Order: sequence, then C-alpha cells, then structure tokens
Amino acid sequence: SMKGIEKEVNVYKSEDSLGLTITDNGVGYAFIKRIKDGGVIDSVKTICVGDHIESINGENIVGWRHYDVAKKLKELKKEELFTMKLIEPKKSSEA
Amino acid sequence: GIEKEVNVYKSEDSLGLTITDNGVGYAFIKRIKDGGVIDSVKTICVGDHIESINGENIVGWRHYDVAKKLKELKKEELFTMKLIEPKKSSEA
Amino acid sequence: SMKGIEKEVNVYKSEDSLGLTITDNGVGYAFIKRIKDGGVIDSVKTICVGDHIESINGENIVGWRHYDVAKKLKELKKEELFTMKLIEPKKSSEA
Repeated sequence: SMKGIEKEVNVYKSEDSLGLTITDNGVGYAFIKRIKDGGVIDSVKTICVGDHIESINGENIVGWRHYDVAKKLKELKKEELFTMKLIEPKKSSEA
Repeated sequence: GIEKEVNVYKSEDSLGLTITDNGVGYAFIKRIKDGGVIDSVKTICVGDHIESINGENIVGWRHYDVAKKLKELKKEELFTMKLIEPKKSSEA
Repeated sequence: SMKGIEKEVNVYKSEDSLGLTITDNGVGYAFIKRIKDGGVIDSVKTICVGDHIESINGENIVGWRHYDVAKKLKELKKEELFTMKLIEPKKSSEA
C-alpha cells in the first residue's frame, strides 16, 4: 500500500540469539528497533529497522506486546527455519 | 484474539459506520448506524478493530485513512474484512 | 522471564471494591488496564496502569485469565491486608 509494503522472510535460527531488539507503540504490531551487527538477522538484508512483525510461522501476532513477541522468538528451536510476515513502512511517496 | 471474517455488499454510498482510534493507530468501530448496510451484518460489532480490507493490511492506519479506503470501495460490490474482537476485561 | 522492574506491594482492602480493571494476553500475566480515581488502588501510587500481576498473597498467577484473577481479588476478605508481586515492563526486548 502507500503506507507500507508486505514482505515474507525465511530465517535459519543458527544461534541462541537472533540479534535484534523489539519494541511497540502500545497498539499495533511490535516492530524492530535495532538489528545487531554480525547477527543472524543482520545477514538477512530484506529485514529492516522499522519493520512491523505481522506473524511468526503463520501465527498472527496482532496485538501482542513486544516482550511476548520476543519470548516467542526465543522459544523457537535452534537449528530450524522459521518464517515471518513483515510490513515495511514506506519512507517516501511518488506523485 | 477472536478473529472474524465478513463479506459486505456496498449497496449505498454510505456504509453507516463511524471509525475511531486512540491517537496512535489501529482503528475500530465507534458507532453503527441503525438501518444501514453494516447494521444488517450482525457479526460486525461496536468495538471491533479492523485488521484488513480486501486483504490489504491496515493495522496502524489512523481512522481517517481507514475511512478513506472504505469510501473509495466501488458501489454495488462485495468486499471482505477481517475484524479482531476487543479483549474482555473483568473488574475488581 | 517475564523481565523488568519487580515490585512488592501491600494493600488494605477497606471497601467491597478495589477500584481497578484487569485484562490479559489470551493465556496470562493479566495486567492493569484502568485505575479508578479515588479508589483503594489509586491511593497506592507504586501501582500503575500497565503493571502485570505476577502473584497474589504469594500464589503464582502467571497463566490465570483476567476473570479468574478478578474473582480472586473480589473474594479476598474485607478489612484485611493482602500482598501482590507486580512487574513493570521494559520499553524494549532483546531476542
């Protein structure tokens, strides 16, 4: 849409830690506040600071708080692929 | 929480609902007008949050942007929505 | 797990009603949605909107739904102290 673009990403959780920080506005979806240099998420370049997380492995996380979302990410099994749907806010608009 | 899907036929210019939010985003239904199109679709309720319109995600849109999209939908056509019910809160 | 500033509070249940509204995430760690002006909870200023209730009189309620929690609070005897452990969440979460 004019407000944001939906992306899908596959990520392999090779390590205990994925290397990101999650926050929210109190209301919508949680979103990515930081990506740690040299971590797993940093290697997947379609994921960006500002991206809102819409789902994890097909589970809708609408209205989960950031800590619940991070808890879920921590609980994912090591050495397994997982998927996410993200919305990337548009920073610019054409006319 | 409880997610619902609904189909609605936009027969009139006006659907007969009022959309609000709490200043930041994630719009919900404030009013449903008696005898309008939305009133006849009883699975839609005051308080329901609108997650999407025709598959387009709108969580984090402000109420005016949401109402704009609804106004822009073509007359005499079915559209769909996914709605999220408001979370239940008991007092103590 | 859950992470953040943990607080302990004593509250005297002087009235039938404590003056708070409770809600939750779909399974548990219910939290405080509203505090009623001029009620018992309002007078105890270490308690805030957004605080998650970890326990009541030492009984763990991680994973009770909001109605079960409110029932418990309603059932506490009038004119008696009770205690609670609460947790004030952080602004961000690492994964």
